[PDB]
Amino acid sequence: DIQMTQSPSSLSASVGDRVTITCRASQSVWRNKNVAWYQQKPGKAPKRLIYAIASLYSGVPSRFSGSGSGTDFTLTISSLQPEDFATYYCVGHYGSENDAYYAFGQGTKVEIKRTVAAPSVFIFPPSDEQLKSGTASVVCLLNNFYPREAKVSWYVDNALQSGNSQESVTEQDSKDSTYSLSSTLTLSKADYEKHKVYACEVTQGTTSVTKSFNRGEC
Amino acid sequence: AGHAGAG
Amino acid sequence: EVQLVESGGGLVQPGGSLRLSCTASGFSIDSYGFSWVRQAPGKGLEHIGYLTAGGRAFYASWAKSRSTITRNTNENTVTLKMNSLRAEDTAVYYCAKLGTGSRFAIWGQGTLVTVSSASTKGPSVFPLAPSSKSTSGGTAALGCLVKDYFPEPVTVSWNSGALTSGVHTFPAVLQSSGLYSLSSVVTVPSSSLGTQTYICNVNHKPSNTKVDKKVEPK
Repeated sequence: DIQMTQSPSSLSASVGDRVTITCRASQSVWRNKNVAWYQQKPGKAPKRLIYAIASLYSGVPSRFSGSGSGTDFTLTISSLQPEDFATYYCVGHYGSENDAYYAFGQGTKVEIKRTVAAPSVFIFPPSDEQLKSGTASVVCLLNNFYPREAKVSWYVDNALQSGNSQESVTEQDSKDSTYSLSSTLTLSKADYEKHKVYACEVTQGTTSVTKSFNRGEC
Repeated sequence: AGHAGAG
Repeated sequence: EVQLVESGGGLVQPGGSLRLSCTASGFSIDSYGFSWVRQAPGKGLEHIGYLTAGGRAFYASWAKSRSTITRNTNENTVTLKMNSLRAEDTAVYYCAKLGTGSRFAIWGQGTLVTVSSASTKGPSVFPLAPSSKSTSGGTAALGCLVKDYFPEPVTVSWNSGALTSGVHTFPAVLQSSGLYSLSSVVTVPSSSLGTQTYICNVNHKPSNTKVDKKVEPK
């Protein structure tokens, strides 16, 4: 059972940092040469950076280099760029004249560190269209902020809510390294119309910002 | 061979 | 110029089968060996099998009893069939020449196969309208809430692709109803709200449903 293990499994670094990822295989790859390094953005097909341990394909930025031998491989990024956030995979080819396998490392997630950036906060009442469905969704958007950790609290008629909201976060911007986040509070139409003031409070470090609206106003 | 399994 | 275009994907009932094909352009499918690979949600890459240029298919041990990888030289295609699918087989499937040791590497775009007993359900699309009493000076945020669909994925574009700057389409969240929901937002110049039309284009290919929603102020 061929195993490829990468070290570390995840890391954070700032633009300009030198970054190293190690991969070790439980047995030597085909011809002691067949290993590639791949870069995957979430959901998208992986893009190959390095092949045959150390060969850089045309068009791949020169800050990527590969090295190693037979069973131990290294990807080096000489100077990290914001677009380099991704999961990096080592891929090996194995076997004999009559048996063939490929194996993948478990992946190393690379996140970009940067200075703190306060979110731009927007709040969206439910649409009349949706209300005609019997359900109401109130949306709070936090735009272009850093770091990822941000407390988002919902208030209905000044009552702090719990259990009735869900969050979702984008991946880092490939130029800005910032995140965006949505928090969605779900109520029934009847519950929604039983209250007047809806607010979302966003807390980051020493700042709290609350955006509110009164139901029925515009 | 460039890959395994070529026989 | 060269491309590997993947076709198939969508919802399959447990115990059912999947058939995915990839069409080569710019090269001959029988000149090279091709792998099929998959990625379960939030997990790493997994090799399914490798069809050598010589026409021998080597399957991963876990996949051999249920899988076949074949090629059609006239149509210039490579195909994966898998039967007796289980929920655990839910994943994005890719065709790829991995290029661990050679210059040529190429991947299909990947397609999601969801294995579930549930029925497909097309999304409802609701506007996240920019505050006509706009509250962020020279910038306004607007969007679309895409709610209550199954299975993944939906794709969202704005103005048929003409609008990409400032767009954040959030990852889908699974709701307690077992249905998915997400939001797509964009920030625009507030001055443009009276000048420019904004339409979100939602595609839910698993249900063969398409929605175009004009997002108006107020």
